[PDB]
Amino acid sequence: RRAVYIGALFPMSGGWPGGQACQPAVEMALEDVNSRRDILPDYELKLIHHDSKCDPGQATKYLYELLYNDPIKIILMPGCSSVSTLVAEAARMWNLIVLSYGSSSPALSNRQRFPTFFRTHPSATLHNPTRVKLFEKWGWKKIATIQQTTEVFTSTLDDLEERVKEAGIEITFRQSFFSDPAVPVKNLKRQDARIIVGLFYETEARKVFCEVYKERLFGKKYVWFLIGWYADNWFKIYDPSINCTVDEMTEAVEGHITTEIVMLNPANTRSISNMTSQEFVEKLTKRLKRHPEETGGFQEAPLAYDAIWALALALNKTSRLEDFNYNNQTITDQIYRAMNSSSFEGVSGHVVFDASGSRMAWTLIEQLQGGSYKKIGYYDSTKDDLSWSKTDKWIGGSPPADQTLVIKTFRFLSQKLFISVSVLSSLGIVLAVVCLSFNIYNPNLNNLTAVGCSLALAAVFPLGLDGYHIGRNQFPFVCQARLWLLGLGFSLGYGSMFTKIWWVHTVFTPWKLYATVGLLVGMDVLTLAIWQIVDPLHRTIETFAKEEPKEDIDVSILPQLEHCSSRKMNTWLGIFYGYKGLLLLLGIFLAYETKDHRAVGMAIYNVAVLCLITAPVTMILSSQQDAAFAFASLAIVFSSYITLVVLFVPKMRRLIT
Amino acid sequence: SPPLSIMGLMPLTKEVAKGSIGRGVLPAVELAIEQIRNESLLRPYFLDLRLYDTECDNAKGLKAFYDAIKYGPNHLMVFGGVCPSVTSIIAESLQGWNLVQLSFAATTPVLADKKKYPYFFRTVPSDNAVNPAILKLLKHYQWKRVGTLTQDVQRFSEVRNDLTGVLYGEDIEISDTESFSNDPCTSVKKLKGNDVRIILGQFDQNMAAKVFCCAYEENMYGSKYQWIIPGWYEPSWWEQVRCLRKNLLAAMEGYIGVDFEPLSSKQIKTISGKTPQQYEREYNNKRSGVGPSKFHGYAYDGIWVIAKTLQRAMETLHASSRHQRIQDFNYTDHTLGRIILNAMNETNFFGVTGQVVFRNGERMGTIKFTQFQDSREVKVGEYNAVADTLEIINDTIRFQGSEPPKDKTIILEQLRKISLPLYSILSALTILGMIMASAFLFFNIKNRPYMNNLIILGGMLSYASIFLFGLDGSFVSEKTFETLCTVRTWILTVGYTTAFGAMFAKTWRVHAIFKIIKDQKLLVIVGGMLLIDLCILICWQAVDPLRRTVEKYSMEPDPAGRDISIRPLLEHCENTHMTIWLGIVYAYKGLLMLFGCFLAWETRNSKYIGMSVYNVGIMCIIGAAVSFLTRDQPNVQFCIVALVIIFCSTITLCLVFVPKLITLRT
Ligand SMILES: *[C@@H]1O[C@H](CO)[C@@H](O[C@@H]2O[C@H](CO)[C@@H](O)[C@H](O)[C@H]2NC(C)=O)[C@H](O)[C@H]1NC(C)=O
Ligand SMILES: *[C@@H]1O[C@H](CO)[C@@H](O[C@@H]2O[C@H](CO)[C@@H](O)[C@H](O)[C@H]2NC(C)=O)[C@H](O)[C@H]1NC(C)=O
Ligand SMILES: *[C@@H]1O[C@H](CO)[C@@H](O[C@@H]2O[C@H](CO)[C@@H](O)[C@H](O)[C@H]2NC(C)=O)[C@H](O)[C@H]1NC(C)=O
Ligand SMILES: *[C@@H]1O[C@H](CO)[C@@H](O[C@@H]2O[C@H](CO)[C@@H](O)[C@H](O)[C@H]2NC(C)=O)[C@H](O)[C@H]1NC(C)=O
Ligand SMILES: *[C@@H]1O[C@H](CO)[C@@H](O[C@@H]2O[C@H](CO)[C@@H](O)[C@H](O)[C@H]2NC(C)=O)[C@H](O)[C@H]1NC(C)=O
Ligand SMILES: *[C@@H]1O[C@H](CO)[C@@H](O)[C@H](O)[C@H]1NC(C)=O
Repeated sequence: RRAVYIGALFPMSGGWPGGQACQPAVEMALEDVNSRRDILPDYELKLIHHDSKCDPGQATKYLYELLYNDPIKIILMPGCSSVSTLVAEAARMWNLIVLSYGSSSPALSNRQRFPTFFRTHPSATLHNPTRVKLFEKWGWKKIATIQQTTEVFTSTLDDLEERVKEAGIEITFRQSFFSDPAVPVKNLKRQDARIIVGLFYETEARKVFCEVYKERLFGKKYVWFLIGWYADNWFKIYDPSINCTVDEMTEAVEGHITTEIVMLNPANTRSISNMTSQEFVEKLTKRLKRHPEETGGFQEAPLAYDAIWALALALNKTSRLEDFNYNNQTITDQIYRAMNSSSFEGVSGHVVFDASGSRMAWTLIEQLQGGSYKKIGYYDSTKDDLSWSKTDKWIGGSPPADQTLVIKTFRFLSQKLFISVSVLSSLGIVLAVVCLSFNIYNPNLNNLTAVGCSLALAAVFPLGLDGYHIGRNQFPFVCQARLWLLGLGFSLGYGSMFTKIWWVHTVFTPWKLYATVGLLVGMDVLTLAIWQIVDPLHRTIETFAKEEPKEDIDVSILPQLEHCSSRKMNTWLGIFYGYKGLLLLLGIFLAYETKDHRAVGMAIYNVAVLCLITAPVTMILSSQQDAAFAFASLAIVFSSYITLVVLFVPKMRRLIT
Repeated sequence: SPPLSIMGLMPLTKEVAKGSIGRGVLPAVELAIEQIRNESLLRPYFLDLRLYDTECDNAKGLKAFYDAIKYGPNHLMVFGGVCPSVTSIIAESLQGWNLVQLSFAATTPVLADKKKYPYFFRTVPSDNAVNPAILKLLKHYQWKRVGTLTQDVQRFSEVRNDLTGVLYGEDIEISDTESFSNDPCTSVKKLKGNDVRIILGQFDQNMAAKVFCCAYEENMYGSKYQWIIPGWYEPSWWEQVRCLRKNLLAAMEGYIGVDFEPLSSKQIKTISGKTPQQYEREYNNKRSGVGPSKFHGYAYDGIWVIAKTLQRAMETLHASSRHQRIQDFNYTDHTLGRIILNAMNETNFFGVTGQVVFRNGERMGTIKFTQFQDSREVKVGEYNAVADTLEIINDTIRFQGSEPPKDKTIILEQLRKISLPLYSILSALTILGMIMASAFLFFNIKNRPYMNNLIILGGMLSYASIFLFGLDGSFVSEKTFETLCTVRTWILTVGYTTAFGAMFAKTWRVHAIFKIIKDQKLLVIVGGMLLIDLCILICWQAVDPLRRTVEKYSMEPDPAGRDISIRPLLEHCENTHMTIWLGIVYAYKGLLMLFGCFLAWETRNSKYIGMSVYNVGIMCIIGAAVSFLTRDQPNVQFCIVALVIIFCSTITLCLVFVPKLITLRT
């Protein structure tokens, strides 16, 4: 026959020991293809291989060892990523073609720098549409990222940024480190982010999880996104470089979401080898003496399998191939043209690779749920199908989010204190109307004072509460109406009270005086109209309290209140209070001056001190819960009650006394 | 004689400008090797050098390396490498045979690690060797605030990362850390928004003309800013590449250049025996065709370094046995490479660049400060990190200012002064009311009964209070007089209450009659409110200390363009919690004055005393109103209160006596 030799490479250890599994796989594959005489009627396949541990110093030594020796090899098989880039960079000087099987660099899609390079493994960018859909499911916006400083991670982070920027989700905290996890996990604790995505290998995943247990940054509001092709025992192997114990790490890594992609047919079909995926997996578990949960590279071995089968059919398509030398190019271009149109059906489904790559359809997503991994669902990017199963447990059921806020409206005391206020106003109204009807049914200025105090006891009720009736947001209209009515009522009552003592002081030292005091009362409605013309009303909002008083929920409570105001109302109300205080002190001086008159003076002495003691306590107060409205209503209803029960004591008691 | 072979890996072609560099550095090393043939430092052996063209393509360089390995003899060292990728790859791969590569132009700090590169050494000073130099220059001229600007290339971001690594421990602030990629103009916008004084630029050549033209557009120059830029571009680079050179040249002066110095200024004998002047003269008369290189110094020193290194490691105890071990090296041995590493690493001697040392794969070099003086650069200062001394060339630096600018926004503060020509006429009006008071007191004793004497006492105390009101405020020659403002305010209040008690008790007794024991009761009723105001005085003493407070009014203007800002301050005697106290005091005064103010409306039919008490109660309330509506300007309030005080305090006496002596002197 003819022994055709093929160089190979298997990283037995280091950051990714897949060659431990791929080497019996390719041995099985070489024995199965050494069967049909229809594909190779003349040749025989031979295998030359070594180890490199993803170390370029050994990789350069072994490349020299295979290149500058005997016999002549044709196709090479590089293991790691940086070494794969190095060999695909330098394969051109021998006119060779290189085939990788584990690299994920999207910059490796260039044909200018890499004309003679292919890779069966799909790139890393098919975690991003699934990532943005799982972010779109819950609407989270503040995500932090941390990476080891590598090109194969920065080209992913750049693809994720330029994919998430169209979705309107910002990436706030973007950190990086090389081998020191202490200062960046200090920065993450100091920046207290909620959802954290990480991109680093395993030995530092253990170190960063020791650091995040030590900083106490795991817990309730923390979601950890990692890749998921690690083994299931990874937080269990003894590493003496760190003093952390096994179960505080196990409790720390509990409840995090892991993503991956499929590698083979989920169904059962038949290849040209007349076997299926499941029987193939059974044969791998038969011959491999270790466990698949503890070995490396167990999921990716069928891509090596159909990679050999693809090159074998390509060599049958080429069908005098025994005089190859590195100087010429005709054999290389002929084999390259025959391999370019490679398109068929293998164990992993349709096997096409002379395109832009990424021909997989479905991906996969799991969550550690109590000491073991468990499936969430499936996905396809083109059909956008997100197959679910509803098994995601959470912290009590809900997914923790970034941060919210509650606007809380400052509550009144629409309770028995308000109902007592309303019943005292109603009692004043009823008592006033009963005494006025008794006076009419047996002092016309006294009748007008009774009407004014009845209007005060009718304007006592509509001071309102914190939004409790049919129909609201007309609070300025109803408060300005109540204020105008109370103003006119107090103006009328105090004017008809004061004009009697003015005329008794005049007589001490028919409708003239009464009509002029009625126009003196109606001056105040001109003041009310001038207050109504330029700035009648406003419903303002005060934010008197501090945000987040709540104890357990991360929704900041902002208490906001409201009081009726105007554009510039403070000097206006001060001027009106000064005018009414001027009239009230004039009355209180005239009552001592011209000393009906004794009772009228004592009533003036009570009502003046009441109004003067409660003008400031409703002017300078703002806590209306038990102080402002309580003091004002107590003042006004005690005033009207006591003034009526003194001014009509001597009438009806002495009519029948 | 058996040759000891060594291999150099240099670009020798004409298809690349670094071939000129290699052709320029070849005469120095052939002169050095001919000097080694002249001295003959090695009796049994002789040295051989094999040159190899690389062009610093990775595949061609590794292929020529592989060809040399497969076909050449038992080489001993390897030499060279200029292009950074093929140096990085060879320095990573070198340990497979345990050999040593010596370069002289790798000027990237990523070869600083020895766990990555244990067999690599270089003599060129890296880019991190300017960071002690700039700290020493800043402490030489006391700069504080700086803004950085780094171009997003791996080298500039690496030196930006090392700024923080070198900066730790001193009184330094880094305010504006802008790091653009291709729009420096919005970065100068942000820098002018943070208005930082000194630029520490990090960018390439083509960005610089655009940055200075649209920094002219922002006017980021003048006698206010400095620019520290790495100046290793070619000379007059700006002659070729939206902005004219006329609108570039009047803003491209004063830009500080930070380079590495090639040679020294010592005429001392080296281990070669010559001076740098004789070496440069012999070099330039050795060669004539090539454009002059600037690396041949390092090529010449490093050849003697490795020659002294191999003779000091050649001295072994094994006379025979090592001589066979060198002559039979099948590339596998590492102990010989370990002794060669030890003997090379401890190299310390004096050459053309100076006393060369080695701190972890680095030689401590010479840093050349320079300044673009008058359309060209001039050498202005040196710095040597082995001795940490920063030399400067006096009588050469210039400044568009006169002092190297101050960096922070520096402020100054002063009290608010009052108009002295306003105060002086009030100090002249001080005496006349007091003398008229003390003269009408003698008119009252000529009448000689206590009432107008109490009026005169209140008037004298008011005329003393209005004098010592503003005399303590602006003139701060008596500094601890803000404790005594309360000690004079009690005097003023006693005079006030005395005058208003003499106004009030008389009119109250006129109302009560409208007996001499009744006048005694009136006098003790005045004494009662006198002692009430004394209790209010001790309550004011107890309620607050009324100590010296200062209101710092901050607007920071500049009257004459200097950046030394101005902020005024006002003395305030209150303690800001006596607002209830002063409110109740003003209500006390208002309640004591409204009695007479109301009663003057009644008893009009003590004939002009009510018109007096009204025409002073209006002026007193307008004084309180203008008092509370001021202290925005402490001059107009003080002069208006002096005006109303010299109005009232003599208008009481004038309207109480202007018909009195006129009818008594008919
Ligand atoms: C890892 O653990 C070892 C042993 O527990 C630590 O070394 C110290 O060992 C002595 C042995 O007598 C103990 O008394 C000390 O308490 C140990 N120190 C500590 C901090 O536990 C070693 O320090 C640990 N590693 C780290 C990083 O702390
Ligand atoms: C796989 O191999 C089997 C036999 O080596 C192929 O043929 C089977 O042939 C028998 C003959 O009577 C039939 O009864 C079976 O139904 C056949 N198996 C089938 C159709 O699966 C078989 O065709 C080969 N290929 C596949 C895809 O199974
Ligand atoms: C693989 O090699 C076979 C050689 O036997 C190629 O051709 C066969 O040709 C005979 C004669 O016409 C047919 O009866 C067979 O069916 C062919 N084999 C196959 C597998 O179809 C065959 O063309 C080669 N296949 C490729 C893809 O190159
Ligand atoms: C190998 O595959 C086919 C077959 O030779 C060719 O594909 C061409 O690819 C370019 C790149 O977009 C297209 O513009 C052409 O239309 C394709 N031609 C076809 C499909 O006939 C090409 O020779 C090779 N390269 C690629 C990238 O397919
Ligand atoms: C190069 O210089 C010396 C040469 O031995 C080494 O640093 C010395 O290391 C020894 C052993 O650790 C110490 O005893 C010496 O004190 C060190 N210094 C000196 C000046 O000898 C080391 O191989 C290299 N050191 C550096 C800084 O590059
Ligand atoms: C050095 O500087 C000082 C201070 O300006 C000056 O007095 C002196 O003349 C300078 N020396 C020379 C040589 O110019």
